[PDB]
Amino acid sequence: LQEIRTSLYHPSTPPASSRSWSPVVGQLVQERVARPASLRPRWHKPSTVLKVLNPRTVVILDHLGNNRTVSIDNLKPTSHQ
DNA sequence: GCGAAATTCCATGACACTACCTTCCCAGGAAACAGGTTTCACCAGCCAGGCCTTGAATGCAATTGTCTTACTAGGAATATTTGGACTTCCCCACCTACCATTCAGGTAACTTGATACAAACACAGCCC
Repeated sequence: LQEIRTSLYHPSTPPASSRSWSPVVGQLVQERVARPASLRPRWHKPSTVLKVLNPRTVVILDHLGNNRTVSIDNLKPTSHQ
């Protein structure tokens, strides 16, 4: 049974598309506003990546003084650095 | 030909009707409250003696309950006559919804002010 468990199907990683982007420690990033009210900013003010944990999970330093460990499906690259 | 600069490219994401709802956090303070201690004074519990009120027994008087009759008025049916509630249609003024502006009130604070309560000695009213 221990050799049954180690022969299981592993999923496939999709090919990385052309307009991907990678976080850089020091790059300016903007989180998404949590529950965006009507006629309000979708995004907060810029923030600087403290630490990168994997290429999908990044610790940013929010305007509140917050070490809010967000995903990279949250963030956007800060335009025109 | 390299580099700098001017330009075209293309992958992508967000717009689609939106707020509540739940549970935990935070928070400051405060709300008293629930908890508890402390002490003094008072109100409640105790018991009995005297008297007054209630209960009962009663006799009787008129009050009340029943019976009977002549009758008055109530009700119903009528025609009609009359008095109106609501449906109808339309327009205007009034209430509202809104923002900006400002004023007033509530909280809050520091002070002030004034009255009520607590105490003491005496007075008056009513009762035994």
